[PDB]
Amino acid sequence: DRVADMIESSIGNSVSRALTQALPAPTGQNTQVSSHRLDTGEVPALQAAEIGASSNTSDESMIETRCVLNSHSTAETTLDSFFSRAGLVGEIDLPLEGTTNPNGYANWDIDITGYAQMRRKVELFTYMRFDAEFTFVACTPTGQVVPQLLQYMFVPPGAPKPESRESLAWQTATNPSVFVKLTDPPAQVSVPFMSPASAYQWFYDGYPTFGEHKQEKDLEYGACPNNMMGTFSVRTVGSSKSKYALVVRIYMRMKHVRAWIPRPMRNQNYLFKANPNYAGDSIKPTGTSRNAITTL
Amino acid sequence: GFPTELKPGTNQFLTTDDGVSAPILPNFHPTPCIHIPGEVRNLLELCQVETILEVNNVPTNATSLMERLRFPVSAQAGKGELCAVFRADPGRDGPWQSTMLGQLCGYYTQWSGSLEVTFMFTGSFMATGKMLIAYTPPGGPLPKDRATAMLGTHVIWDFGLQSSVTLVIPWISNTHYRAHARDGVFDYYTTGLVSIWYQTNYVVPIGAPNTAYIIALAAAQKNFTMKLCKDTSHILQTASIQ
Amino acid sequence: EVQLVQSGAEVKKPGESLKISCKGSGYSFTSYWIGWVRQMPGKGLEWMGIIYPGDSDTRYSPSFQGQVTISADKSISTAYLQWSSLKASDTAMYYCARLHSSSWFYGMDVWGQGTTVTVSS
Amino acid sequence: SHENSNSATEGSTINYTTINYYKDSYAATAGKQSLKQDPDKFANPVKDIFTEMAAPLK
Amino acid sequence: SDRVAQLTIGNSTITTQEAANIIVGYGEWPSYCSDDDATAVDKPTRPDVSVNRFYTLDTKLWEKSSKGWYWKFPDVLTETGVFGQNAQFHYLYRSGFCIHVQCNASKFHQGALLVAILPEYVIGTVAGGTGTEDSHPPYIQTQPGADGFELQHPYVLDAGIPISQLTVCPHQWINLRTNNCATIIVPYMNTLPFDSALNHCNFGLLVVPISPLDFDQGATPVIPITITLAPMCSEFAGLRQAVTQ
Amino acid sequence: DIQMTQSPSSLSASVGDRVTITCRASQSISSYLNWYQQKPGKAPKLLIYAASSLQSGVPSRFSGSGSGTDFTLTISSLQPEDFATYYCQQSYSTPRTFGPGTKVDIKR
Ligand SMILES: CCCCCCCCCCCCC/C=C/[C@H](O)[C@H](N)CO
Repeated sequence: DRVADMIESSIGNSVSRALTQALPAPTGQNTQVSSHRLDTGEVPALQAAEIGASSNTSDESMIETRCVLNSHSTAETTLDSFFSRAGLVGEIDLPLEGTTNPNGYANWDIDITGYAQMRRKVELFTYMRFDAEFTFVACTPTGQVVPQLLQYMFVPPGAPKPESRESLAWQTATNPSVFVKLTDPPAQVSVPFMSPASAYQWFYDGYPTFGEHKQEKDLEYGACPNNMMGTFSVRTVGSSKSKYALVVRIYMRMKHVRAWIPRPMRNQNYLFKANPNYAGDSIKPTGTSRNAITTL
Repeated sequence: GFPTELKPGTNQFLTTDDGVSAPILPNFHPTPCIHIPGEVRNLLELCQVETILEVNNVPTNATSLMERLRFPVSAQAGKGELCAVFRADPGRDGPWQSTMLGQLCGYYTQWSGSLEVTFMFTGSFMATGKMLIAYTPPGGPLPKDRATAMLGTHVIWDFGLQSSVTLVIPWISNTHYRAHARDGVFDYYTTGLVSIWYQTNYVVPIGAPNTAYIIALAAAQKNFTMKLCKDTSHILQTASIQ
Repeated sequence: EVQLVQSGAEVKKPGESLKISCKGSGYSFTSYWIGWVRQMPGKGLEWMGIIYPGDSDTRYSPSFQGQVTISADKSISTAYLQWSSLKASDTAMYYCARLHSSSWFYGMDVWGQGTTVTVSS
Repeated sequence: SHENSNSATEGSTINYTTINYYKDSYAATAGKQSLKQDPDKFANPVKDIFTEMAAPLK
Repeated sequence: SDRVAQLTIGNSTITTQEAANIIVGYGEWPSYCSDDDATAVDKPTRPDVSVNRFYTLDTKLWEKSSKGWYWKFPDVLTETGVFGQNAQFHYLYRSGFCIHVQCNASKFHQGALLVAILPEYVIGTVAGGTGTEDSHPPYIQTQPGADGFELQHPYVLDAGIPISQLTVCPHQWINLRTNNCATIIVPYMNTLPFDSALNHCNFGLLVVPISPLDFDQGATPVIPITITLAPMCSEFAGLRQAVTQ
Repeated sequence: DIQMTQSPSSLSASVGDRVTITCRASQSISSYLNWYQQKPGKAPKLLIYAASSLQSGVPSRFSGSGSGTDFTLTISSLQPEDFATYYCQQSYSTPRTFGPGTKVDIKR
């Protein structure tokens, strides 16, 4: 490193040069006494939205305000105050005589985008890193509590998924498993952040693999293997068919949450799991409408 | 054999319960977190960002949903005409549903603090005009003329090198918090009205369009807070996700 | 619905005084100009004047100023086309209109039924 | 105390006061998050900052 | 002191006299990957001068009925210059961008363009119109390259999300009466320290006319919109044969 | 006073035809020409305002153009209900003169 351009080079400057700093805001900002302004040159009211920034105008500069000591707390708008609430993420049906899961076992690909509420909440951000608390509530379709023994198994990507109610995978030598009774309280476990990346991304603008992207393999667009945490397998523990039809509801409660890249919230009805598709002939305005702009 | 006595609330599953659950992966360590731009610590950070306020929510057909994002301003007779009107309730169905603040308020029951609406004039450089943007506190009906609207809070906006103005809707409320207003008993929580009138006129020389558009952008001030999180009702799902 | 209803068919004599009324319903009244249009039998439309009821402000056509008086009672929301001395050349259809809500430069956007005035001896 | 530090919030500028009964740190309670806000990251991300009284485009 | 600006990088300069400001996305300047955040052990190549420069993309024509367009990054530059060659020859890429959208008109034209950067801009299909077929967008629609793609439903951004909230992301407005250019400096956004420039698009640049273009007969009817962009703090790793996709 | 004129004084066409009438103003009203349609024994009906803006509730086949002193109304496909008298007025000045009128009749 002898030439002057290398000595005064900024190449390799790995430090993050951030123009902002997070400050403690435990409560709403207080208000200051302000009187009339009769002057020239300075116009707090006038802005320039072309710059792409929000208005820095305040009450004090627009009206005559009074000293208000605002002790309102900001603690309920944190990410954990907003995501540490269990919500229905999955439902699995083990009917006695049907077509969905008639053999007393079911495999559910772990995906929290099957239900509108939790999906719309999580998709407010592009990237999320969090631990989870999964609660399993099992009961008959009518809601009765019956004396049945169920096995829940987590099958990470690459482990042998059970093909039947008596497959070898149920030996769960290394796959974490929970044996529960329907008469017991709902099962509850905590899962760590298990992505190969630094965060779960609900949106992946790309293709998982290389090669030609023809019309056939278009369903792989948006598929992120970093979010494919594996499978959840539920079976009735027994060699014989169970006596009762069953339904297992999976509720997820995020905790230790971190989020990046807030994005516009969905205003169209979801159509398919893990897919931003929308009905093109049913596009609706975000809110309600009115006959005229001068009548309310 | 330590004596205990389990109390009511045993075995109940409360969805908003902060407790300790059994880990499934012992000795597991997550992938280390790299620095990612745009981390969010509080939702209020997103409430202070201005998002388009759809005052012109007349159109409904999908072919002209973009006309909903701005409202017209033209040359008038110089009679203090009314340009536009809307409600200042951020968590209420109307123009505010299109804003980020409006959608985040759907997830909370009560809100407090001052709002801000920035109006940007997107006409030609050679066009001039003065507007009167008036906030009418609760109780006062829709002003019938500019003289009545002038009695409430207001700002006179002059088009110029600064294309935008900010009407700050101050927190004028009897309660420390306001629930989301709606028709009926909860109209008690109404925030007021916002009316845009012509102050002098929309003037323009020969060779420039006779009409321009104003774009509204709503946000919350730094004294704004939300409370009592809940499930939103702005959008409801049908034809369950497949 | 926004609408304008006029007095009705009127028959008079050449030299009396007439006052054709027109009431607007479905909208405000002290916010929009109204104005009147004359159509002689077999002829086209002829602009007479415009009245802004709130703070009554009347603009007249030069060919009609001094022959008719346009007024407006905002209390009842009714415009008037008072005549002082009818002439034989006043036989025509008179329409009360309402200028465009978006701007008074955008023409007469609402129209009444029309009143047929016939003055003859 | 003496347990695995394998939570999702480890290695961050946030404060947590949680409760745990296992050796895994991600099994702990959510606890409290420090109330630090950075509105200007999204609201005023301009390279040249301007003041309220100052007209933004001069 | 704020409307005139000169963006100089590499062997390229952009002077603008009707500018507004520089928006630094999320208040973070582009930087190189740190040793702690680094995953790959091979030494990355930093060709900065030959790749960190302003490339001018295609030119769109703003009309009175234009719906808007979107480009995908770094998909636009995958075939342009030394940056494109490095992207094709290397498996892992990392960089921020300085995007400059240019649209000059007279002082009698009026209109407003919203220029925004949406990270992870996944394109949604109309699902057969009625919302029954799980259709997916084609490769040209998801990676339109330097030419870009025109929005079919700008209100929902072809993804089911409102345009009204698109200001939540780093953005600017080209208001013809105020400014004729918009400059956004966006850092490298991704869950990974490095990624492929041929499979994943870090973000999408959306240019949408919110206030329609308008002028009078006799004025120039051609209003071009030009997209220039400069990679910044570019790093490449995983050198092998050149691959286009 | 601004004098308005219309041309042709009266034209004829059949269904599906492309009708076009011109309105000329003495002065230079910028774009404040209004086109009204009136049928026999009926009140005038505003078709076009601002010389180009289509009034709500009007079929798309009507198109207005022009500015200054020359304006044009065009019917892309003439329909049976489009056989009426079309007037152009200027709203720029006072008095707001109406055009002499152009009558469209079925041709044979
Ligand atoms: C004993 C049974 C334990 C069950 C273990 C479940 C593992 C939970 C892993 C975290 C789940 C992450 C949420 C999924 C992400 C998204 O839905 C998609 N994969 C990406 O769009």
